Amino acid sequence: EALMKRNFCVPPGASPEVPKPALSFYVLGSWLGGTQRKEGTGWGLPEPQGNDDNDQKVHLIFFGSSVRWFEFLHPGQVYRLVAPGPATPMLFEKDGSSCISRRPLELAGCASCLTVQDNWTLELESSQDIQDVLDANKSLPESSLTDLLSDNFTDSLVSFSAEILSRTLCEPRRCVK
Amino acid sequence: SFPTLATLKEEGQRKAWASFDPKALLPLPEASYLPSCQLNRRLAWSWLCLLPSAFCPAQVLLGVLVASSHKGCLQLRDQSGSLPCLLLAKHSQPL
Repeated sequence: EALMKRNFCVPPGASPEVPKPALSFYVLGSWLGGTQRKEGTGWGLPEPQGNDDNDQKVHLIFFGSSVRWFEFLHPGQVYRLVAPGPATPMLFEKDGSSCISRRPLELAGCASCLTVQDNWTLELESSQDIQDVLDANKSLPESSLTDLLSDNFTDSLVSFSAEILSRTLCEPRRCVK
Repeated sequence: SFPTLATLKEEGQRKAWASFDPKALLPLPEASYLPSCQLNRRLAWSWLCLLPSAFCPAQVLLGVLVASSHKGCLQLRDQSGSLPCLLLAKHSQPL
């Protein structure tokens, strides 16, 4: 999702104060394995992923000083985060309701959220190790010409890849064409 | 030659504002058949590109990458100051 001004929601069990509008965003992604522990230079064998009926989808709210990581996130790339310190159980599954769990108005009711912590950092994995997953790094998804140009008016989600011809700004409403 | 970020920015801004001739952008006779609002809207925007290697002598950009935690804009930073920057990898592959 893009970066803009966002409003959080009421924290669970905290004071009922309106969250301030703060610049932030969030991402959606799918896991590849269970809890993993560091071992020497690398990391130990991860725990098996729970065979749960819940979809292996997570939402990560980025805010505070973590906004600086926005420019290093792109679809189809393998990302592994790290939580410094001891491997405390129940840390990569869902937000802790007791701790700071503030979500935007469009994500408060989601059943799959994981707010990042400042001490956490993110690194990019190697190509050879996870080459199997990287095989799906084809062209980014895009709707057909018929779907984009059919009349209807159902649905407002489209995607393509074009080449800019001309640019012009509009002023009296602020608009750039 | 090795320039500083502030000097490069000031030189670029001065050169950009130097050659801003409206007559060059909209020559005859297209403007001769235009209303005021359309003319003003058309002249409102422009752009320019500069290659430092074409100057006498050549120039080389050097700086330290800094990712601030306020606006999410990566910058090249030195003691003189900072500068917005855009980073891309080979063959249309994002950094």
